[PDB]
Amino acid sequence: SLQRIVRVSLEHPTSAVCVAGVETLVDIYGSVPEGTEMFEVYGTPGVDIYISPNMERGRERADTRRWRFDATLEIIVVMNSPSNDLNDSHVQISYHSSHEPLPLAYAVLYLTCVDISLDCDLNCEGRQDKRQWVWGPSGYGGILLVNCDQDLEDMSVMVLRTQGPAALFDDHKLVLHTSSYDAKRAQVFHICEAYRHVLGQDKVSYEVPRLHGDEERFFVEGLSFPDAGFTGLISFHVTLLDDSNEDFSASPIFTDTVVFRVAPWIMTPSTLPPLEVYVCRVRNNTCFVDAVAELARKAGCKLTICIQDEMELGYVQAPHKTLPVVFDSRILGPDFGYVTREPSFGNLEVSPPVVANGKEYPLGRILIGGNLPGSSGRRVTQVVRDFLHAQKVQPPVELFVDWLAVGHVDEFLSFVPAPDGKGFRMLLASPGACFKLFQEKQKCGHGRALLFQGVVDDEQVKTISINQVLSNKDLINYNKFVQSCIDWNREVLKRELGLAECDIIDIPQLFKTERKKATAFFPDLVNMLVLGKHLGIPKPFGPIINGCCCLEEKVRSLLEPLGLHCTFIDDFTPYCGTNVCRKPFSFKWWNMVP
Amino acid sequence: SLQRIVRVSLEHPTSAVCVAGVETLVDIYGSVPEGTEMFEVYGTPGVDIYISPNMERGRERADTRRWRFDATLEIIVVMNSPSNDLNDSHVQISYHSSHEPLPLAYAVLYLTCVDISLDCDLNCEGRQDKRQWVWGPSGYGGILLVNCDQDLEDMSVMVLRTQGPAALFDDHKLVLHTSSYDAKRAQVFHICEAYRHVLGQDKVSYEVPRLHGDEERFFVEGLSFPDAGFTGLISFHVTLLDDSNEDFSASPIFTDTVVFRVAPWIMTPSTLPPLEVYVCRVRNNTCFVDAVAELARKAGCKLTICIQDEMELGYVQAPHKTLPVVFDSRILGPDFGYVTREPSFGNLEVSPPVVANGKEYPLGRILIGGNLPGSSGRRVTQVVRDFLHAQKVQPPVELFVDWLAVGHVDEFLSFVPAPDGKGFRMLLASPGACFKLFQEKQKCGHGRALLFQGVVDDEQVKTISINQVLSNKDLINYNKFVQSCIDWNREVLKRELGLAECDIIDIPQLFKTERKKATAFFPDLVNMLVLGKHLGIPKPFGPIINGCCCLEEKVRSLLEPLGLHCTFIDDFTPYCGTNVCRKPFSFKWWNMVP
Repeated sequence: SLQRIVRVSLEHPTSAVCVAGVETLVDIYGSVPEGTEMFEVYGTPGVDIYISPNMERGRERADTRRWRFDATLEIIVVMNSPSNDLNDSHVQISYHSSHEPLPLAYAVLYLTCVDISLDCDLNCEGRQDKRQWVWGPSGYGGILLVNCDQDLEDMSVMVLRTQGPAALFDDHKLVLHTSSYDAKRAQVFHICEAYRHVLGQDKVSYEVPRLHGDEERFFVEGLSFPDAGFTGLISFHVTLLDDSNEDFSASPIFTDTVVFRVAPWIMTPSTLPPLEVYVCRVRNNTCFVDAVAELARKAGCKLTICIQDEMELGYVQAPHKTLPVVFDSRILGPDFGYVTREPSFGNLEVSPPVVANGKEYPLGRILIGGNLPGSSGRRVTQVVRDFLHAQKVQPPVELFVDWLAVGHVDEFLSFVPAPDGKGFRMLLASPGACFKLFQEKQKCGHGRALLFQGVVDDEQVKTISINQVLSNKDLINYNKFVQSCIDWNREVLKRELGLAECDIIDIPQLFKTERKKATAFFPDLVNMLVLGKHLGIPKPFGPIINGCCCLEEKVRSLLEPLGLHCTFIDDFTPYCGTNVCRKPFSFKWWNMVP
Repeated sequence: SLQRIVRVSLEHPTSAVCVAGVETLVDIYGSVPEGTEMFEVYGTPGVDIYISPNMERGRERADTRRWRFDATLEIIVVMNSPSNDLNDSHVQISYHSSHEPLPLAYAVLYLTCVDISLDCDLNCEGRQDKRQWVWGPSGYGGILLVNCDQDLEDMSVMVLRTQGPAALFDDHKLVLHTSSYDAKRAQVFHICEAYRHVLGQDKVSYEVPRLHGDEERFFVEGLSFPDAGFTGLISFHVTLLDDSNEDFSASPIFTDTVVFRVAPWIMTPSTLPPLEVYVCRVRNNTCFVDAVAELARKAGCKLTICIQDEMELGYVQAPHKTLPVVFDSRILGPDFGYVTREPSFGNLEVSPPVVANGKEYPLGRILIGGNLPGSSGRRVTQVVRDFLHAQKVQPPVELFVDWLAVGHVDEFLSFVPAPDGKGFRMLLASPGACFKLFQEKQKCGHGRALLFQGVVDDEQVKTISINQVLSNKDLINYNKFVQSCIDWNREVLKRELGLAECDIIDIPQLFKTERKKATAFFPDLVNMLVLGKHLGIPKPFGPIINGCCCLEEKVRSLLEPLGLHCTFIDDFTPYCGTNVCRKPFSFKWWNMVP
């Protein structure tokens, strides 16, 4: 870089304000004396004086010798140290002729150095520039955590450094201002019950008292997540204004900016480590809550309370803290946030970190269960997907779920830790894996094995044999249909998540029809609970061969090789929902480069 | 890239639809015969059959020999040519054992190839990819021209290519769909009084009749420019849906997309060639309209009509046509468009093509006359700047105009053609250039020269001499103030427009005070009309030395060297506005890479 032109007169002295480190360039207002041929420049000790050709970029110290007068030359004055008193430094230019021993004329410029800096804390990824927000491993910006759609220890502090003569500000004003747009989505408090609401919704500008010496503290709070019309960027400026020309108008001296970005909302994948599990109270299903308790104690801690698929759990994060957030449509509350968008799929849908089509998704991708084109009803896209695309960090992919009676993505999809490959496996429900399994068992002579023999060990509940299933032509054809439905999604996922067949495990799962749409013929295996290396799998109640549920043995043969532990939980045995909280990524969202 | 999984059965044949060029991959539903060791694949002539390892990327033709059975292998079937009739082609897989001479079992898949393509016209900059919108010299997208905030020859045509058996579409449906968001800002007509409004504001989906044979034409019209909440992108999709499983649900086969971008609004710089000039009728100022007519005939054509600064003139452009557009707050109309944003500076403000801070601005930058921080009033930023930033193509810079009574950017700023350097010069009003000039004339003995001697040659209107001006201390100090005001803007422009001093010309201009704010002491020279190499300059009525307005002679000495022709027009002599239309850039906006 920033430069500034201050113009001096031969007739009388000039008075000016230097901002610490900014280059003031000094020109003359009007003409230079008669017969001028040379000039000298001189300054008090703290004033750095340079010359430069106005074409070339370099600078040279000027106070040491006498220069041939060239209009093309530039005088540049900088002051790095604030002034103690007004006009305690000065610059003198003298013009000279070879004939006349003495200066033709003097031009004197008294200066007052003030240091003004508006600042936050960004990051040291590529420390050192402009006031904008740089994504990436070599970028920088301020972060704002949004709490809601003491009061805030999760607040973002803003500091104004003002060093210089006190009296300077009898005459000069410090404005803190923002945009109307930026004001609607953020608010600032000045420290200065004690914290005073200076910049806010109607409030756009604010004269700074300078009630607290050298530095003036502020606390910023972001009120809105990035929406369809909001990029998540908030700028604040400070401006030094000159209001000494009582007859003239007020004029700007200097401006500084700080740019904040609102932290996006990030979904947690069922491959992240678990922290706490939300289970909704069941007077009826004691044993199931016991089993989930045992699982949690197998992995971590588990809280229970009087739905789960009604809301989603994610997090926001800044360098200082990460904050759990809940997306909805009343709360836990302590150490929690809330996001609500009002205009109902709501279910759990996010992938692990992946690489696809050259692009890289370090935080994974959000899987939105779509609604088939040309359909009267809308299922998930209730243009909150607005909000999810606006997050920018987990680009979503649409999936095909219209064929299910319920229509949840987790009904046929699961992501599980893997010790090799890409570190995870994708589990897909597969009627056809079950078909193959039943045929293999049939050819071994176990065609008479009875599904639902554990369920109907004591309460007769319509058992079926492998043979009866395999020869029910209608059931087989319907399951071929839903297998093809799942195939479509499989190929979509394989594309958008750059997955290979070797990364995918087909889980034997049958289906039947409720109102011409898919439901689970036997408990949906893939509707897992994934807590690190421990799995809460709906016990299938499949055919008992040699006193074992061959379905369970299959799932084990598939998953135990990967170090997983399969605990088959009795979800369907007795005639609310399930959800969990997870620790964030090791990866930091601001290091992504969309 | 796209792939698709079609599953076949040993029990009975399978029927499927191939989209032309898409890879169908063929697997078996359930298990493979007993003792299977080998397999062969075969197809009718138009069916290309390949094998691939599911790990590796290559493909190999498969119909020529007998393969060792490996579950890891992939069968891939493609059909590049549409089918004449249903199921007129097929694929047969046979499984084999070394012991048994004959195929253990067959799996047969009858196919119907249909070619479905949704298409527009993008560009041949880097022809050849994905359906998205690529900026740059090696990019592509569809363009939509917005006419308003026969019916349209400036319409964007959309084509659906459907080749294949007619009967196929008794059973299968073609949906044309868009987003609700995209629907609000665009509408489509199907040809198909004759053109039928199929996709529109409430309309999101549309079954395609196929009333017109192989290809179905559509005409798209963009209704909204890119705003704060609109990026200018509009996507349309076609989807082939299978609705033959009357008992099951409908399922997707294939989807295609075409992406349009709304063309931004581009301001025309006063260095572009002129086309037509808008002059508002003046019963009083005959001679001035005569003079502007003479200027236009010096350069081009000029129309006159019964303000100019009330609106702005720009253009939108697509590969087929460019359309003049007028931004407002009734019209010319034929070959014209209109943009209006409702919630008043309105004046003329745009720079020429420039390079700054590494970034490149091929179409120039928009100069927004800002309002000083913390001021009750808003002058230009009435959050239509929303709209101007949203255009994305001419990033705007804020300037300081609060010191003027009127406050127009053109009051002190002008861009003029230059034959060298950067091809243009920036002209700035400069009290100080005038100061220097008056001093030089004073030292030559012409201190008695009378300003306003032409104006007051016959009507005595308070003439001033050079000497009287120079010694009016108050006037000089005020003009030093406004010179510093202009200095600030000069440095801003020099930064944001990467300009050098050698690119700037200071034009001698004095000022006086109207209600503590700047107005022209003598007619504002820099408030030019720039028509190619011809200039309509307010005649200054400056001091007559040797029967010449020394101000005019100065302006000539500055501008004539650059090939310019200065015609001093009598704007202020007798006791509405001015505007012009310009030919677009040679540069094309879609070749910029913001």
